Amino acid sequence: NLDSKVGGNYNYLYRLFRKSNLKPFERDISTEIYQAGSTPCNGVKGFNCYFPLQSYGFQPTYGVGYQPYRVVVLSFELLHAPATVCGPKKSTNLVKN
Amino acid sequence: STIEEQAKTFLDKFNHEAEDLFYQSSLASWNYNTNITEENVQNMNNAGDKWSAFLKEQSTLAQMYPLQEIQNLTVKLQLQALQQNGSSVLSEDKSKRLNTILNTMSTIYSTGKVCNPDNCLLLEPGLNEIMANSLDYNERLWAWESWRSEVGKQLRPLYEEYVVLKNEMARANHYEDYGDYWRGDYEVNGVDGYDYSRGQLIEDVEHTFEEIKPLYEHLHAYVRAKLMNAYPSYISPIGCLPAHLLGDMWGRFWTNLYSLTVPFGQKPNIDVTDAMVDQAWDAQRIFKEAEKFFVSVGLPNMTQGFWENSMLTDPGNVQKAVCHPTAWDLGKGDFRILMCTKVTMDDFLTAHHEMGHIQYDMAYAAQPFLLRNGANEGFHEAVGEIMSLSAATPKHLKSIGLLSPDFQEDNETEINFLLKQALTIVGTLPFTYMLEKWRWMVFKGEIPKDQWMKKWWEMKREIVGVVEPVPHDETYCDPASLFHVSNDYSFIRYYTRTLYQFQFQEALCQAAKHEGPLHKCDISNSTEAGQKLFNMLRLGKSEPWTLALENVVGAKNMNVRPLLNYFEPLFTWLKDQNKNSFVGWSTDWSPYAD
Repeated sequence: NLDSKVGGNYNYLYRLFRKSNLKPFERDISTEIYQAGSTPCNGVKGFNCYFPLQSYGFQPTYGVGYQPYRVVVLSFELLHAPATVCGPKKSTNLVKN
Repeated sequence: STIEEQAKTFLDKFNHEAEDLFYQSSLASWNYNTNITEENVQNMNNAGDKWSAFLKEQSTLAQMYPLQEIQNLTVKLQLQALQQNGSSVLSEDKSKRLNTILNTMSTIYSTGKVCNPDNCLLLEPGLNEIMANSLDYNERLWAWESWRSEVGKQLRPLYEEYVVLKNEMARANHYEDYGDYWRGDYEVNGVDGYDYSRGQLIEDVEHTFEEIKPLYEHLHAYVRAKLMNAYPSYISPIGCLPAHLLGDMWGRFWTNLYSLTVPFGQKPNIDVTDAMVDQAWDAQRIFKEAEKFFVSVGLPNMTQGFWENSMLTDPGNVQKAVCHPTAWDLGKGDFRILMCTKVTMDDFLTAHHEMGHIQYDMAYAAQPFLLRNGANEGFHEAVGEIMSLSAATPKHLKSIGLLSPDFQEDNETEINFLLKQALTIVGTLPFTYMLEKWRWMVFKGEIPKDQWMKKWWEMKREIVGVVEPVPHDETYCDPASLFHVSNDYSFIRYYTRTLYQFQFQEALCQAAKHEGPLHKCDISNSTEAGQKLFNMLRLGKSEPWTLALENVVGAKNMNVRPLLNYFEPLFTWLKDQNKNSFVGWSTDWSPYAD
């Protein structure tokens, strides 16, 4: 109901091809052309040279299973630094005497 | 470094790009079919040419990956369709003229008409509707004979060029002829013992038709006996039936003759039309009751976008939509159906058929775009028919409340029902085997151009037992006026569909432990048969059709045994009624030769 619009949204891309698998918690923004075989590429599309980034088709008419989902992943890591963020507290009534 | 790594990389990227453009190309055709506008006619040609030229540009890189170095079966099948260059193998002059002949023959068929001799109506719907209910001898002959005069004779020079251009494409593809091109859909290679040769189909359709003869001869004599009293001079007991009296133009279906062929007119017939009127049902609940049929067998339900985007009617002439039922599959889970839904008995069985194609596309939808397809051309429509056969049974009608539970079900009621299906089914097989074998002989070169019509009617009395009232010369061409031949659609899918749908009908009823005759079987509420079928439905063409067929019926090829068993109750009744007549026909009888 938000990202998908009539005509398609090409702003969101993804990396289809990479020479290997990424390490945990690694981000690679490199646009370098992926080389499948031994044929030289040099940033020019051609035989065994493919542009890795591909587009997500976004329209409301697509099926429910393939509808894009906005995913928010929270990374919880406990280091040796002093703890700050904590859960919410609760305040009760005050009585005297 | 290996070719398999380079071929798989090309296929991984091609599946995304080909799926994105095919969705927009199918969406442009959807907006044009549902709404007639000047914007949609341009978008269909624009999006259609972008997808057509996309396969032509990717075919250049597809032929650079030989299949000899690839040991994977799924990779070679994805590269099997991309290896063919299509019309690019033809010369520039023959490639441009090929689309001209296809567009010209399709335009003449749409714009063709026969003016009334006594008083001008187009063929579809105009002439196709009149020929159904017309009982007159001259009125049917005027529309049947005069059509091929301005069409069959006019399309002859266009049909001659259609044969030459398509034969040159098969020669560049290393095919024997163009008749072998359509036989390449059943081709299976790469697996030991399951290999299926292309030339085997010629012997398969000929051998299975031999066991069809004893069933067809008894039905052909039954129809001839009913129409014998009308014209005893033109209709001989040992002769053949006229071509114009088959119930329509080309004699594809005999259902139009079911009115006069009713064995017992003193008993009521099963009809859900009058039952849906009292229940007050609309087009919204017709697809809803049919969706529960797929849930009872274990198959998943329909997505929310399917029922919301369905087109339930035609809003007048302002926005016009084609009422011909069709299941359109766009992609990425977008499923839509364009049909004009009225309240009739046939639309109930049609709803199960149109939703059968959508339910069929859900199983293999997890496969890549290249692997999304039926295993052959006959499995597309066969899946939707077996869903409608279970709905037409009196057991399924009494479950939801259409048919009264006190309705008497006996031999007299069931024989009347089996005869209606036989006119559509039994009458189709000889007619489909006749015209398809004729195309294979002409495309091969065994029949000179002068003998086209000489062998057409000569082999027609032998197969379907039909003789022409007026003899025709080589100027006329019967297949040129046909919808499928002129539009370059597969005509073989109709013959094999009958054999595939009856095999699946018998196998699913044995898994659910149904007893008695096969036409009494109902697959509703039985989840055991839906599990065995779901395994094959998700395979598609990624696996050999001979291998997927064994996982259901246990057979590696087509078999006539389910064809005889389902028609066995009718075959025993036709044999007793034909004792007073002559079983079979002769090819030496002619209405103008005495």
